[PDB]
Amino acid sequence: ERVVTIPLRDARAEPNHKRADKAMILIREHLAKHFSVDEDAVRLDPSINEAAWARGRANTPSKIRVRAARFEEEGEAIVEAE
Amino acid sequence: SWDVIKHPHVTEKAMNDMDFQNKLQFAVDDRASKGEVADAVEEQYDVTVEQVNTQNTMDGEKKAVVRLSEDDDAQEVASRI
Amino acid sequence: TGAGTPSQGKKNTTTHTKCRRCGEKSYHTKKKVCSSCGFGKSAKRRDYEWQSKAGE
Amino acid sequence: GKKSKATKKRLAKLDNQNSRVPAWVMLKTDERNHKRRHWRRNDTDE
Amino acid sequence: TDLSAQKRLAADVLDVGKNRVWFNPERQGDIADAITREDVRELVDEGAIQAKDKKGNSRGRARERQKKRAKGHQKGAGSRKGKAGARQNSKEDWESRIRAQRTKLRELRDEGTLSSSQYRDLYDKAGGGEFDSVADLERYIDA
RNA sequence: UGUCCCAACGUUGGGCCCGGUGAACUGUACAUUCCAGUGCGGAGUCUGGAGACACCCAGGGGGAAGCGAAGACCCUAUGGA
RNA sequence: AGGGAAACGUGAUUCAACCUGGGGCCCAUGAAAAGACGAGCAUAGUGUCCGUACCGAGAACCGACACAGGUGUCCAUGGCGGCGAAAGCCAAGGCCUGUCGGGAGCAACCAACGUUAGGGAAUUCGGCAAGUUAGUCCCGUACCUUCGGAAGAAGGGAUGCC
RNA sequence: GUCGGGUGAGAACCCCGACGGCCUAAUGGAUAAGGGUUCCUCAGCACUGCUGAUCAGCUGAGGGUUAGCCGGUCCUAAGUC
RNA sequence: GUGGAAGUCUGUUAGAGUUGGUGUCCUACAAUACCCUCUCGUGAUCUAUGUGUAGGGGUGAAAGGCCCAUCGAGUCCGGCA
RNA sequence: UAUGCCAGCUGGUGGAUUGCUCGGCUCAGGCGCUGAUGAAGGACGUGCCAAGCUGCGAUAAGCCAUGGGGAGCC
Ligand SMILES: [Cl-]
Ligand SMILES: [Cl-]
Ligand SMILES: [Mg+2]
Ligand SMILES: [Mg+2]
Ligand SMILES: [Mg+2]
Ligand SMILES: [Mg+2]
Ligand SMILES: [Mg+2]
Ligand SMILES: [Mg+2]
Ligand SMILES: [Mg+2]
Ligand SMILES: [Mg+2]
Ligand SMILES: [Mg+2]
Ligand SMILES: [Mg+2]
Ligand SMILES: [Mg+2]
Ligand SMILES: [Mg+2]
Ligand SMILES: [Mg+2]
Ligand SMILES: [Mg+2]
Ligand SMILES: [Mg+2]
Ligand SMILES: [Mg+2]
Ligand SMILES: [Mg+2]
Ligand SMILES: [Mg+2]
Ligand SMILES: [Mg+2]
Ligand SMILES: [Mg+2]
Ligand code: NA
Ligand code: NA
Ligand code: NA
Ligand code: NA
Ligand code: NA
Ligand code: NA
Ligand code: NA
Ligand code: NA
Ligand code: NA
Ligand code: NA
Ligand code: NA
Ligand code: NA
Repeated sequence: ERVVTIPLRDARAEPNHKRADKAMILIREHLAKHFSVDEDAVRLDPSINEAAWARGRANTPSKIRVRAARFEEEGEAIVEAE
Repeated sequence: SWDVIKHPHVTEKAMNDMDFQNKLQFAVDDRASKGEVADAVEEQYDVTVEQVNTQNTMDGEKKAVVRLSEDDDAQEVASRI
Repeated sequence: TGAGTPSQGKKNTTTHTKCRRCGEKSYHTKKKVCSSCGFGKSAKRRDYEWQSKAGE
Repeated sequence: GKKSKATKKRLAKLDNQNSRVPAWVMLKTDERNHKRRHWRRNDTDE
Repeated sequence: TDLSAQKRLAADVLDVGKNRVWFNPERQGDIADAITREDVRELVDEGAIQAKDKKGNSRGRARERQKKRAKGHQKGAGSRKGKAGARQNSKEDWESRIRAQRTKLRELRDEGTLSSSQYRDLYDKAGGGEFDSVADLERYIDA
């Protein structure tokens, strides 16, 4: 477990009316890499989702502090807002 | 010559009408009037018909919802057949 | 307005219907005349020699 | 639309003709309903 | 599990739009088994099925504005959109004014202040549009 | 006032790569062509030269007198309306 | 009676429906018939036959299709807004089925489109396309005219909030 | 649309919740014509569905439309026989 | 001042129409479509349903327009090989 | 020696070919009217389960009589 700051600057590469979706993907890929786990194994608590969609699908925040934990028999990460 | 009553119409809905409203349901000849249905039914089961409602069905037959008097019991009249 | 597809939309009028006398969907309910058997127009049945080849 | 008693009878019949060849008939004949009619793809008479 | 049928029944039993019906996420299995309207009412009594609240637009900001304007503010040239006759119907205004003037004269006559001849004279002039308002009429009356 | 001088940057949907679905047009044959010539006088195929290792991706359409339509123009028919 | 978990209100304004009047117009004169009323009351009996599901449309209709086309009526009184049945935003109600997705800062090229210094129609058959102007109030308004008009001519000023 | 979750052999699109949106004379409510069982339930996925599907207007089987006082029915219109 | 006339004005009210873009499309969403622009919108107005006129005949504020994707003479079958 | 050319082999696709004929085509002999005593035609029904065809008609793949036929049939 640990607290990490995820940069969402790369969501700007995606069309603006769809940032939220892309942001949510970036968050999954980030945790997957930094916690050495498969993207399939990263579970995002709705809190994170609501944070990214707070201002609608087009106005995603540039960053997001996320608390994630790693464990189990297949390897995984459970993450939430902070 | 055609007969008025064809056979009892027995389905889940017909049961509820029988158990909860003292009504009997029949498939009758589509040329039959409510009055003819009321009479035919009384003479065949020895009961008192209080009301008859009809419907020309999408099966090509006529359906009659016959309510019996509180003196008669649909559940019993139907159990003997 | 296009005489094709766009003009096909107002066609919800019933004219030709199942005929009482011959069974064909040709009884014009507006004219009360069957275009197939002649019911409503003729006691005799509608029929013409041109409905088949001349020598047959 | 407003259907009459006779029209209702005819449509009832068309619905009935729209059933499948019973399974038992396949066994009895050692082996299709060519009169299958969909309400959308087909058109009835009248 | 598929609870769409139950959604339709619940909406009708609760007498609410289907979109406002809420099904407890932890009881999908139980609601799934709900087959009858009675089964639904039962789950309703268990709070497993509820109806969300319908919102109503707040009229708070509306009321503040309504007050300013009733006090005579927020109606300058820059706030008007319709033509003058659109903001106040001139015929309707004349009916208001002429009726007020006729009622006035009517009271002064019964009251005794005016003889049926002075009244007549003033009434005719009012209908001829000689007075801008009751006050204006009263003023003219005092010579 | 980007119509123009004279074009630039950006936005959204495509385009490009991947999973799934999945047609049509068109096809005498052969066919890597280019420059000239010749020929029914407007040739990828004949003749002489030149060039040319094969396959594949994207592109804008120069050529196949490209595809599409038994020329509406014109004349002819002891044709039609 | 019923309905509501509960309270189970009182007044007001503007008032669709509905009711009832007055005026004006016609080289235009705005159905008919069945029926009802006229013509009381009690009690009782009778009231048969046909229709009734569902869709009613960017998937239930017509258009060969689950077709961006076509297709009548009523709800025209939901809130803010404002002249408004207008825009924009939002309820109730409906929907995420105008039904293929995943990836690349996502190049060229194309469709819609924003902004472009200085110049300002030089472009072009032609200002095509785009742009400018704009609501409301006050002032003011030419030629011409069939005296109605031209006219919102033109032009000038104002506009928020507290 | 997204994140969780439900069911299932199988889930981007079947269902639940949350978050985020779309429609305001309509993408809402009631209906005429026209359609004709497309309605509801259960069981299914060879067919249909612009991908997939456990879903369905699809496939199979059952079920469903109740009237003295809503329409028809009766009257007469242009006009028809 | 009152009054409120008009084949009157403005108006994407509803509704009707269809000028430019010679845009998008042009094996289309569509055998006449989409978008923006634009005209009419109390009247010689628009519209549903019913109803009449039939092929050398209708109908036509006249374009040889229209009479079911068919018109300088509809469509079907026959004359007909 | 990839992409690939020509011919063949094994398997497929396709349904030609050959063989077969419950159907046609034509000729010939015989025969020949039905209907208000409601025909012909059509509709809708009718089966234990029955969608199509055939049959039949609320007595509904049938009822009765006589003759034939025969140990099977529905
Ligand atoms: Cl009055
Ligand atoms: Cl009705
Ligand atoms: Mg009834
Ligand atoms: Mg035509
Ligand atoms: Mg069925
Ligand atoms: Mg006035
Ligand atoms: Mg050479
Ligand atoms: Mg030629
Ligand atoms: Mg010529
Ligand atoms: Mg000639
Ligand atoms: Mg209903
Ligand atoms: Mg669709
Ligand atoms: Mg500039
Ligand atoms: Mg110039
Ligand atoms: Mg020039
Ligand atoms: Mg222009
Ligand atoms: Mg359904
Ligand atoms: Mg199911
Ligand atoms: Mg006008
Ligand atoms: Mg206008
Ligand atoms: Mg008409
Ligand atoms: Mg001409
Ligand atoms: Na039956
Ligand atoms: Na149909
Ligand atoms: Na530009
Ligand atoms: Na080329
Ligand atoms: Na309002
Ligand atoms: Na889908
Ligand atoms: Na005057
Ligand atoms: Na246009
Ligand atoms: Na002709
Ligand atoms: Na011929
Ligand atoms: Na004979
Ligand atoms: Na059968």
